[PDB]
Amino acid sequence: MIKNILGLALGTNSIGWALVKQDFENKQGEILGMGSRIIPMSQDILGDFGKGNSVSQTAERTKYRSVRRLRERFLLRRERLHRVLYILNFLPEHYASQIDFEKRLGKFKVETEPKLVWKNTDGQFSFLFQNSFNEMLEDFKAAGQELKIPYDWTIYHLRKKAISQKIEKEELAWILLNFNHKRGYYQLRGEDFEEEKDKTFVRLKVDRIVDSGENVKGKILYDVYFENGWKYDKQVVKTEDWVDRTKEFIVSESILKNGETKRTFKAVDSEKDWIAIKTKTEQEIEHSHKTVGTYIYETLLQNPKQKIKGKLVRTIERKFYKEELRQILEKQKEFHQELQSDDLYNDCIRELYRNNEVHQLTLRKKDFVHLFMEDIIFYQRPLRSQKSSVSNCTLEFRKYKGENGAEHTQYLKAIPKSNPYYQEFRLWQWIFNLNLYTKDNDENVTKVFLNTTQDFENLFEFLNTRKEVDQKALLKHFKLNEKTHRWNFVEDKKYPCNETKTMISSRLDKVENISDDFLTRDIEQKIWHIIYSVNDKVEYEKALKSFARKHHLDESSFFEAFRKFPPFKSEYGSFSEKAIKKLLPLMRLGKYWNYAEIDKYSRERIQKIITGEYDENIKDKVREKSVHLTIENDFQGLQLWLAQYIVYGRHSEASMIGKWNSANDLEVFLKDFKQHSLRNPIVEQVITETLRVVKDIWLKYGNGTKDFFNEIHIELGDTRYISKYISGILSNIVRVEDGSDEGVNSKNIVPGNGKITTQLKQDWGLNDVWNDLILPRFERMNQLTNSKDFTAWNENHQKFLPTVPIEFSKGFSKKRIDHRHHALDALVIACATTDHVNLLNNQSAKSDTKRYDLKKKLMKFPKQFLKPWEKFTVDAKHNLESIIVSFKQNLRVINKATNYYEKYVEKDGTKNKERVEQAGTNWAIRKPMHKDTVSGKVDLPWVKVPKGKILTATRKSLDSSFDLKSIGSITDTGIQKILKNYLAFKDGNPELAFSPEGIDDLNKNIEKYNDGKPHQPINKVRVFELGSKFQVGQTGNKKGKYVEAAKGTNLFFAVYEDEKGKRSYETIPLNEVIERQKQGLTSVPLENEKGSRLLFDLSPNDLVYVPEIDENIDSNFVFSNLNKEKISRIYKVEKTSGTECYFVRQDIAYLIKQYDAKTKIGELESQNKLQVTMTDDRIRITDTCVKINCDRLGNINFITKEKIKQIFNEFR
Amino acid sequence: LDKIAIDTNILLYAYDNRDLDKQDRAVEILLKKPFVTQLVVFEFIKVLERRFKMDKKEITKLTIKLLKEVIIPLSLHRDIYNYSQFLLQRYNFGLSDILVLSDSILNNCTILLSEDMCNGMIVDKKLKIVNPFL
Ligand SMILES: [Mg+2]
Repeated sequence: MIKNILGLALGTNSIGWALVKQDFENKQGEILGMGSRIIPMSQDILGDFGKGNSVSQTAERTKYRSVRRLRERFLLRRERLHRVLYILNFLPEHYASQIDFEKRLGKFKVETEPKLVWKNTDGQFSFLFQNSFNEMLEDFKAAGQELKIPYDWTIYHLRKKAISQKIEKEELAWILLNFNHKRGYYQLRGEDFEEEKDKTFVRLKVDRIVDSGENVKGKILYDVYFENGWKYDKQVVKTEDWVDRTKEFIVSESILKNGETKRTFKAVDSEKDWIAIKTKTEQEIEHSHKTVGTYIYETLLQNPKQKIKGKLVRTIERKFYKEELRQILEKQKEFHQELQSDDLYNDCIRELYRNNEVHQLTLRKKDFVHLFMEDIIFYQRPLRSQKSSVSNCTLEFRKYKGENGAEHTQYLKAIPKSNPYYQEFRLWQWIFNLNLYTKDNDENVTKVFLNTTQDFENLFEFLNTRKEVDQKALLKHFKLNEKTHRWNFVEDKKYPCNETKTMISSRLDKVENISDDFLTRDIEQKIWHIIYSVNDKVEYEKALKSFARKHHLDESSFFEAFRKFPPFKSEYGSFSEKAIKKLLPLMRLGKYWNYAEIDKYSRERIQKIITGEYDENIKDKVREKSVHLTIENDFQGLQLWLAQYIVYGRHSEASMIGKWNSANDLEVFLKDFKQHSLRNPIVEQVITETLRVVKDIWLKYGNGTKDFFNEIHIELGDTRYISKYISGILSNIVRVEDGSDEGVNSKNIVPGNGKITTQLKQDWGLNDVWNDLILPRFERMNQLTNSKDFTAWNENHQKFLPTVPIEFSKGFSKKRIDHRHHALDALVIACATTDHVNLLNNQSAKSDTKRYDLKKKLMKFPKQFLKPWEKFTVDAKHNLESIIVSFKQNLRVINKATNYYEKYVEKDGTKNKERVEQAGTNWAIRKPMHKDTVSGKVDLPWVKVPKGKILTATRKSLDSSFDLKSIGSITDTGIQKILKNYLAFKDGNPELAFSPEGIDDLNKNIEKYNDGKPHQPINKVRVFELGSKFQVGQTGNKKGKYVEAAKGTNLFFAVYEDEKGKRSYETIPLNEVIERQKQGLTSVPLENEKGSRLLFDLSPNDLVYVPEIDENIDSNFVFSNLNKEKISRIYKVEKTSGTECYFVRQDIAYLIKQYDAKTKIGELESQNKLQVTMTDDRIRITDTCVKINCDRLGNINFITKEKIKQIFNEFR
Repeated sequence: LDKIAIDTNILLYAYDNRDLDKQDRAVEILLKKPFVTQLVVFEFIKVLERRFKMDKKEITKLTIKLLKEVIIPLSLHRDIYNYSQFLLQRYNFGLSDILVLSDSILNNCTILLSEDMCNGMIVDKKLKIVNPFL
């Protein structure tokens, strides 16, 4: 009779709502309201989520956290090294003097930057290792290149020297710290592959390409021949890049069973591929048969100018560093008695593990070599347990009373899919589900060859001995043939067949020297537990050895067979082991079918169902399905559903329907919603904001009255999966409980489609309404363009319609340049009755009489569809011109954070490791504080610096992008002159001048451009800039780092006005906001130093109103009479810099034409937004604007008498 | 090297002469040109009018002379109320005392020469309360 309709259009980041109260029978209706909620994503995310490349904030947060964690681990390693070296007394006196060892153990003292190889006295820095430096001078002299070297090259020479000679304790400290500082690549899992692992990187030149006669697609392919006698396995087509060329590949040789190597080939590129560089350095170290440090040395010996880090040896295996460091420690351990002492080794162990008795006792049995290698420097933590995220069993529950005086339920974790119980359960399911078919008459030959229990028992026993059943094996088991029969499933697919038991049997037969009775169910379960539980290589070896020792078996080949056991695949079942253990006795048949192993509950239920009595848990469905279970023996060869109902008492998953009696249920569900519970964050945030807006609309227009909504319609417009979820969520409101509306989704939810939307928009005049509404931007565009092409006249409607020139029609779309199309689509979906969508989806009728009634009732004769009521167009246009858009804001600067760290707490006279919350208050900054690139402060006499600005410079690589002015923007004047000379010699052509070959030519002939004076080669130059960059920090060298404000952190823009009326504007940096909010103050200062009271602050996506020039708004208030002009004079803050604030008309979503540098024409000039009003008046908005705040539903909120009453009625 | 502020009791002991030694201490403190917050001035005026029953004109003359010569008044800060709310979370003093502390701290004062304020502990790691009569 009277219907309430809620149409929702959910975009990628926008939500359009429309609530309407209508009467269809009388063609009478009025619109209750509509609105648009915009979640602000930039165009980058919109263009990226179609494909997806780290499209999440949590992803970058995790990246930063991981980087910080690695840094902290390195610092902890250094701290432990300092403590150990101090307690052993190996460090130099001055170095040990500047490190705390009482409160902040192992950390440098405040405002200290000590160095191991440099001593400070009366402002002079002196080297510490003079004799070693002289020794390296003598080497070079033997090499005979130069006598000039930095004092800090000695580290590599001494690293080589410790291999066969004694050096000082400070030498050992320096080498150990250097090794800590550079660990190397490593893989924790291990699981050693094929015995070869060749992967050898070689560079081979093709000799000839004999034609192989492979004519494919009109082209004959050749082969590849190398000097060594190798051939590329893949074919070659183009001969231009393969004849007599040196081609390099990483090649792996695998010994096949036939007895010959199966060499693999893969293209690699020098100094461009990480694996290629790694392997090249690996081989270069390997064929030298020397330590990596020694290799670096020798390279330094050959060429002193060779850079080491990042270029010569970047990535190699950690085992090389391990080998070198062991060698040096075992060499030095002889000379230094301290490395063989025991009092110092107990003292250092106690220092490291004072509160750990166990680790102290364990490590008291090792030597210093183990501490330096395997406990401090090269220790790598194992992976954190991932079992916490495993899903819960849906059948087994536990009830317990907690400390909170209640009784709640803990779930059971899912059984691993590798569990032999689960494997057996799945195999039983497949064996019971098998039904056979023939090929001649295609009859169901099953139940003939599989009728008695003996056949099923034989099939099970046959399938135990295999790992994977298929067509051939299944057919041969019955002596059948491929040409005559099938098994109702894919003829070329294989299914799991409990491979764990077969693999265990194969290994236990390979070990031999035992009887064929060691393997049983208990042994299989214990083997599964041993392999799956111990996920660590050495501990797996120990567990296997212990298992072989306890049982009376020879540990000779069993260990070899079981050491290469493949780690089990990461997968878990739906249920747990408890459910499978309960259910399995029921399914089995024959000797495996037993009534004793069944528990009390299932046995009693079976007795009740065979007795035929009445239980409160038995329905007529049960007696319908289980009428064939007359005797207790008939429970043979059961299936999952019947056995599940027998065990637990519920038939499958019927859900709980669900009904929400008011917004209390919806807000409870929103509060209890779990984050990261969807595929991607965008969808979950869209759904959450949809729930928020529907909650707000129900609260407002229902006034706490249940069942206010009657129908809800959903339109979507990659995003397809959200439809079913949102329908399931929203079903819980207008579901009908009488039984006429049952199922997964309510019949009330009527999804829409683009077809009905566009049809109704064109037929009902809404397209014309949209076009006339969006015209004003178009004639403004015509005026600024000085052309009439943007509006084209038409005589069929006799008016001007929007149009675009073809060059600007690439991604042009009329409907997408205003935030109100969402509300318009919500309105059209709302009034779209289910008859409309049913008719447009079922146009094929097969009879005119069936649908002619709908043709008459919905369509005005097949020409145009009827309007819902007389005043549809007028009301729609008025409401669209009288709506304001509400934007979600993100202003999180700081937030409270909780830190839980492990510590040995003293309780009940004993020490126990446990979690402790960090004391005090620790805020967490919720925005990036600055940009990544760091600039240093420099001064230049030849540049005039205005006050309030500083000169800052940073390094940049040299490339062709350097022009004359760029050279003029370099800190080093001599470099400027040399570059000018070279560019002059290059005729002022930056492209050809600054090519890498040209850069090398400059470097080698640098005398020709520095007037014959020597100068070092040029690769990077420090370019300067006069600006205002703040400091990163205030302690240590953090004062020497200057950075720029990060993107999207100019959140607050303050507008003050002095006593006489003048308005002043400032921008508050994020640092000031952080400090003010930490102190408990407000974000923006209440009073600028100028002596002006603060009118208001502005944030991105804020709303302001600009009064007309003639009118004066001082205490107007009255923000309910919002007509066309007042709403059209509402602007939104977009960005801010200094005293400049940029606004955009609130209804503008996408500019008609963006700004370009060539033609220099744009809808909103170069900044794509104006500091002033867009209209002809061109008045600076900030001088007269007034801030406006709105709720989610786009309703303006202003003070009232009741609000003033309540604001301190609440404190009473 | 560090700013100094005073509490109303310092002025009261400077004026009242019932205990001469504390009066001498207060006078000595006032000799160093200490800063003062307007709330202290208003409390002093209220006490003089109420406790000591001096008439309005002489009280105003005394206040004007003191502000012109002896002590430096501190401009009232706009963030006094928010900071006073923040200070109440950790410290349990009187509300007027909290306001005095907030206005002193917001003006970069590092010492608050007071007596009835449990001298000794730092306040927000920015200001400390010192009893000069001990
Ligand atoms: Mg007081």
